[PDB]
Amino acid sequence: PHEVFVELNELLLDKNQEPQWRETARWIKFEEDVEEETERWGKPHVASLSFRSLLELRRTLAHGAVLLDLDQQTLPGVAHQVVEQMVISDQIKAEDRANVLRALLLKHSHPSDKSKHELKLLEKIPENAEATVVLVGCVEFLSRPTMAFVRLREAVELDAVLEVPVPVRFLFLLLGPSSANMDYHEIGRSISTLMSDKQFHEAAYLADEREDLLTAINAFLDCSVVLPPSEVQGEELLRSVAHFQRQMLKKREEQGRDPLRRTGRPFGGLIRDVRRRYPHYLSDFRDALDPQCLAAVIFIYFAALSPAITFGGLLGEKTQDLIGVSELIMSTALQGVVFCLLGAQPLLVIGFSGPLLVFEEAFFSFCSSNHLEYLVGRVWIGFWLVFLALLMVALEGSFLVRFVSRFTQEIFAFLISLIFIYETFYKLVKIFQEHPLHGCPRGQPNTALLSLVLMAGTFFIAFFLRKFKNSRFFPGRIRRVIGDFGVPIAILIMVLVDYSIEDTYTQKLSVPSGFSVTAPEKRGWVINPLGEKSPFPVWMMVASLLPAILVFILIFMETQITTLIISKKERMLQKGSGFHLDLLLIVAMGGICALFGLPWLAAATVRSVTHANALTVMSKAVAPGDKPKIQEVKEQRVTGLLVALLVGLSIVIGDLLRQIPLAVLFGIFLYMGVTSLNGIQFYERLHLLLMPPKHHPDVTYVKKVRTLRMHLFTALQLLCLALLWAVMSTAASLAFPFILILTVPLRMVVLTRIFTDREMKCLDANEAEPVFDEREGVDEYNEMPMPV
Amino acid sequence: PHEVFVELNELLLDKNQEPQWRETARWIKFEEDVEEETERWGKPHVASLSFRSLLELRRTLAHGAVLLDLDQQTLPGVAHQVVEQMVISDQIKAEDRANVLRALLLKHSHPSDKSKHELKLLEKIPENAEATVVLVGCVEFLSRPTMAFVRLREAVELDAVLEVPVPVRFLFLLLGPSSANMDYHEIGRSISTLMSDKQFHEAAYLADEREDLLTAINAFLDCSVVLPPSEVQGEELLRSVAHFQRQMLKKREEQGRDPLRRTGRPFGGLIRDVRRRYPHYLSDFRDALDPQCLAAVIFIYFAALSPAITFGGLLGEKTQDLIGVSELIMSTALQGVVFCLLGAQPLLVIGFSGPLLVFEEAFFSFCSSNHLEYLVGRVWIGFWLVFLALLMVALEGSFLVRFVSRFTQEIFAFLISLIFIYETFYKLVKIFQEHPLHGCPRGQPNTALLSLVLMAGTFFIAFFLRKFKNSRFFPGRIRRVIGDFGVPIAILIMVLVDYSIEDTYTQKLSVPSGFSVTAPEKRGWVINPLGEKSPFPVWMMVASLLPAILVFILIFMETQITTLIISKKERMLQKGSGFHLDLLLIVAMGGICALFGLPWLAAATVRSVTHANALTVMSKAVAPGDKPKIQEVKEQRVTGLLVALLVGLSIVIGDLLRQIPLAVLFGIFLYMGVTSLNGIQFYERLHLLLMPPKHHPDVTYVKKVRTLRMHLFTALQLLCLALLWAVMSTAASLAFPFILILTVPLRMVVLTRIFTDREMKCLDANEAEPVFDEREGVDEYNEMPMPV
Ligand SMILES: CC(C)CCC[C@@H](C)[C@H]1CC[C@H]2[C@@H]3CC=C4C[C@@H](OC(=O)CCC(=O)O)CC[C@]4(C)[C@H]3CC[C@]12C
Ligand SMILES: CC(C)CCC[C@H](C)[C@H]1CC[C@H]2[C@@H]3CC=C4C[C@@H](OC(=O)CCC(=O)O)CC[C@]4(C)[C@H]3CC[C@]12C
Repeated sequence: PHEVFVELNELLLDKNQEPQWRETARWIKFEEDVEEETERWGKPHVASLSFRSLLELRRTLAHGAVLLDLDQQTLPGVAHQVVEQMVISDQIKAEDRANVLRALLLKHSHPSDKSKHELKLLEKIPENAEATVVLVGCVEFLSRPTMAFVRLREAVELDAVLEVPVPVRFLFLLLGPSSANMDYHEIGRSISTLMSDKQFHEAAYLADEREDLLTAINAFLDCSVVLPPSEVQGEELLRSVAHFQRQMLKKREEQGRDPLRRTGRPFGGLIRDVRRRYPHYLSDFRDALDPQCLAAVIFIYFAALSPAITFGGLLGEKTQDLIGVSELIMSTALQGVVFCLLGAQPLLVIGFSGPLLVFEEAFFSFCSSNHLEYLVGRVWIGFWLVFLALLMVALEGSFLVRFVSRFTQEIFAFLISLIFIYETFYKLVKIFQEHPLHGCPRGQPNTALLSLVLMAGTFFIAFFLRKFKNSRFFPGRIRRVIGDFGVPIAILIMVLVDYSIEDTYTQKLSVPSGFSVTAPEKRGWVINPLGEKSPFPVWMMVASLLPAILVFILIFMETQITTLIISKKERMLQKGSGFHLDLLLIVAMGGICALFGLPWLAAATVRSVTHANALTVMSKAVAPGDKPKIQEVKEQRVTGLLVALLVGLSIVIGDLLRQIPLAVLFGIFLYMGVTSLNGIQFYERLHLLLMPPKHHPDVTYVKKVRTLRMHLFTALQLLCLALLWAVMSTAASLAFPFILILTVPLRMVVLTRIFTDREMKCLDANEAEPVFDEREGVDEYNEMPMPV
Repeated sequence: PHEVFVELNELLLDKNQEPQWRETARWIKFEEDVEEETERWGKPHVASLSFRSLLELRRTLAHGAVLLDLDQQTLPGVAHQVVEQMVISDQIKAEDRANVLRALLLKHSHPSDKSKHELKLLEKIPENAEATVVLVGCVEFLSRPTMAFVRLREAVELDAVLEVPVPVRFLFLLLGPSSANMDYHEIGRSISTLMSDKQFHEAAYLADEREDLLTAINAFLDCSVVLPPSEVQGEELLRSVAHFQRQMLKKREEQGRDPLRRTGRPFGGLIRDVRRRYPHYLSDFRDALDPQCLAAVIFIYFAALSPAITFGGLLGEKTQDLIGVSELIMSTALQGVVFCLLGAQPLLVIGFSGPLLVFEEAFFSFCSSNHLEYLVGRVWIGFWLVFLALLMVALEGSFLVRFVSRFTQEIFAFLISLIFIYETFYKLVKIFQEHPLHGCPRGQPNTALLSLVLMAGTFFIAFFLRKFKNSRFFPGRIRRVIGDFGVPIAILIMVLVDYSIEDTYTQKLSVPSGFSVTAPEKRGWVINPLGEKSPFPVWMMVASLLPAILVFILIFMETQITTLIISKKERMLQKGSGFHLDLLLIVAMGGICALFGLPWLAAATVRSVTHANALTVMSKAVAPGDKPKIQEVKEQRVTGLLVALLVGLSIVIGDLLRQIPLAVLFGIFLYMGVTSLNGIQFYERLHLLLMPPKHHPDVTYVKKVRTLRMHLFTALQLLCLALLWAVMSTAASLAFPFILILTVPLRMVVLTRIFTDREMKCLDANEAEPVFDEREGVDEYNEMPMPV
């Protein structure tokens, strides 16, 4: 029951008319061929063998000779008995035992002639494999085609017939005249393909007579897919063959033969998730003495720093510099270090996200209308956030995440992706109104156009760099560690270009001097929970619970959707998850930090996935032509600590971060908003609405359902999204999480009556397939339908 | 020997337990299947049938019933004789003769209900094509599978068994118990696949016994491709299956068994070419009473007007407005009408090209350093151009274009594409030089940035519109009628945007009032050949012959390559073309027209291709899943006349063409320069220089030759091109056609010394395949490896 490595040699004349047995083909899992003109290995492909060759092979084995359990060690030894019983049993007479043996004892030459190629090829083969050599050639001095099949009792390594030092178990030799109308190369290919299949060598092991070999051939024949003699003209061999083979194999085989579990005990989830990860604590600070962690932490720093200033500049601009970029950087370091040192899932990198920014900008306007302080409302919301977190954990309410399906996960992403574009365009339109474009700090000549030029330049540089990265010019291993390295290059290029111009004016960032708040005139370091400049109304210390529920829903969804995808069965995450502990450590820490005037934090979905797949290592011992598979993921909690410490220390360069114009940030904002739309199964279903049915794709949600019903589903999704967007534009904009949570009952009740269970299974398919920066045009953005 | 259309019915129970023989599959050339859940036709695919079904079919054909040469015209009668010979031939014993007859005379239900679907289907089916039906079913009261095969003596329609009104010749029916472990649907598919092959029905027509049918099956089996029972990954089939199929077919087939010619008569080319096109003169003006021509005229007018102003603007700008856009517009119409009235190939759209502009630019600087006059030099060059034209045709030599291969046909295009980009970037640098970007005609504030914005916007709009046009959102018939329709929209958008902003200054086109020269202060309407202001030197009377030779080489190459490519064999261009009446007409007209201070004209190869493939109509009677083929090309000489007349009359819109900013023209210039690089074989070979060999494509010039050899070929091309670029930048810039005519012998001599005859058949591949706006990302720019 071993693995078989097959090699097909041939007897072809050299440049100096030397017989010189030469290697022709090599089978491990799929066939590889050698071209005569370029003498290099080709790409692997499925071995498509003819039928007359199979018929000829079955016919000629009737008169062949078999040597089962042969006790020799060397090729000269085995050849003597082979030719002896060859002559004994009819084929080739006694007047030929001088030249047939001459052909067997010859020199074998390979094209790639402790080395490099040999070591690589041996690595490709499984560790414990047996080898087989098939020798076919045309000989002029024979009469009829003769065959000999042998099986050595003990696996013995030969001298030079093979390509790598692997012992042989079978040897198949075929010699015959060229007068007979037979293709010997095709017969050799057919017998190699037969020997390279499981059910044939598994019977050759147990074979003891020609009858067993004939039965094995017959049983192999009645499992194949015969193609007609019709010329193929393109993609015809993609609809039938694969699905037909899979269906036939399934039919032949069929007829042939929980962390999210309620326990009824208060605070049981915390105990269950702390009794697993913490025992393996010393294994988290010692399994990171490898170069891959050092390589990763360099590029994770940029990926964690770029959103820190992009989301901080807008927050500082909108809130009149009440919460600027300094607080966002300082808040990430304090919570990140605590989460890395004390958390259960250290692969999560926490940071400010999109929906939190939208909620903050919606809440800021609500306080301004009612003439209330903004910092104290946040701290009073923060206190109620801890109570809900403790209540939810004690009752083990984290199992509700199973009820959030793909129907809700994409409307949210589409909304958050439209918000960014609207914000960017509105900001541009406003800049074009502050400074009119008339002739010869308002009323400046070249501020209206310079901002547009910078925004377009940074957006297009980032877009084209992203397009270039996902191409054939980058190897898979270098494409996986590099976590979207286009933004740090576009920002640097635009800053360098803007630095050269020293005559015009443009708005810059608001980084302060030293360790101090961005606006050391309106607030201090601690926020008084009773009132800073005027008493806080007593009636909103109990009425602030309502926004607390909405922000808790947002944080809970954003944190629990990410953790499910990170910890799957396809990814080799072995130690343990943190479903219950992570929520507590993320909601309590943010509620505490809300006192010192710092924003809340979330799971940082895309950054989390990039960090998750930047530490993985892929298997190297895989057969060529097969899809790559994951081997193991390095689990440690020292790279997150280093990233958090570097982000925190990145505040000491405030003399450099002050030179960044406030237009490159909006260009990056628009770029992220545009690129977040990839991977959601709503955008392409909307694209399909503008195509003829003949051009529709071959995805799983078009073949199994009718077109009109799919269009109806898309129309319902559009109606829900439009209703929610219309609600958001009003003065009750502080309610959209409630509408987002009022769409799960709409799917469990209303949407179940219209559609059949089959269409719900086909369309609402929350299954997902992991990506590892393979193929073309697929990156970490395609993994999750959740926005950035 | 006719075509056969077969359909596979299958007895499947209805909703209310009704037998209702139902249609399951339909073969014309490739199989089409009906989906069970959505009951709609799927995409065509190759019929990949199993092997056990074939074996069972061969086994059960041994004791079947063959009603050869039946003489009935109704289904009840043929069913009566079928059941009669079944009960006679020991298939149904004694008690089942009416229940079986009950199943045969039932109602057939097709999944498609003077109509629409069958009118559409009748076109795809060949004209004199016979039809046949195969009926299979899993019934209980048989106790043993029974078969009947018939051949009606005369083709007779059989009411509603078929979905289209086409007579039937055969009908194959199979009934058997479900307790037999036979997949009846698979057997029906297999028998349909055999019946759809030429060598099987061509032997069933003249068969006389079941032995002939068995022999036909056996001969069909020994032509197929057997696939092993191994899972496919999607790409493993493309490498093997098609090539193996082709080689096996070639082996089986083997086992089974000038307009360019000098005569010796002076002016013989004109005599030979007049007697072919002029007899078919009245048909030219009568084969144009079709609705295609209106859309052709309008879209070709839009596609031919844009190059007139784009090339006219730069020529007017950088020649001190000696010749501008008005002269270019008047020159195109004056010669276009003459060529469309007296020409031999009226599909050529003559107009100003790139290389002519480059040569004019180089020549203008040469006359500004020797203190000569630019206009009179041109007219003295023009006189020598006619003499060379008359000498080159009387001594017939319009055959050296066969010696201009693809080696020297791509350096030219890449050179032009680099020249365009360099020109645009130099213009941008200069326009920034005149207007500095400091704070608060020269020195204007907003001219430096507005020009950049206008240049970038139009280029990006055109690029993205071209990318969108070649997607799957557009059908194959609307994509051919419209040419490059992104420029006429980008120009309009960027003119409308600039029109609103009226607070600043920017350079605009210089269009004069009425029919007058663009500079009515330094030149008139007729150029004096002896001198306008100062006497012209006499030593330039004969020293002007060399530039005449150079421009003659340029014009000859540009016209002859286009003439060769258009008049191919794949394109069904009837009547005849002319290689001798075109060159003489074009060169003589240009030489005479240079007297009045107007530029020369060329073939305008991309416009010629767009004109050629906009009048073509593709056949509709083609089997689904096959490559489209050309029915005919409408040949007429009234659309070119209309286009030329419209272009000429477009001069009265001088009050609107004066509002176009000059930066949009440079944006379009850069767009054309960038987009002209598609299709040249040198560019992808340059791309391959920076890619690992494992990711190399499967094109014909990588498999058959080694990597280092193609790298050396590309290095030699780069060396020659760099030498030509270096010599083009000196004070002798008007000598690069000499460099090209020198590098032509270089290919032959050196590359046959070095690279051997085998590789100089795939590296220097002049084959080229026609494009008809099919596939994805392929347009008229890929057809022609020449500049715009
Ligand atoms: C790209 C976006 C921003 C454009 C605006 C939204 C559309 C995609 C909306 C516009 C009107 C909608 C349509 C209105 C009516 C219908 C009926 C729906 O089917 C039925 O109502 C009954 C048919 C059945 O049940 O099978 C088919 C979808 C469709 C075309 C809807 C699909 C979604 C549409 C096209
Ligand atoms: C726009 C850029 C890409 C221009 C420059 C392209 C590459 C930098 C060029 C520079 C010089 C070139 C090289 C010049 C000489 C050779 C010989 C070629 O070798 C042979 O094939 C000789 C041996 C043989 O007989 O096969 C090896 C490629 C190489 C290094 C060439 C590969 C391409 C190179 C490195």
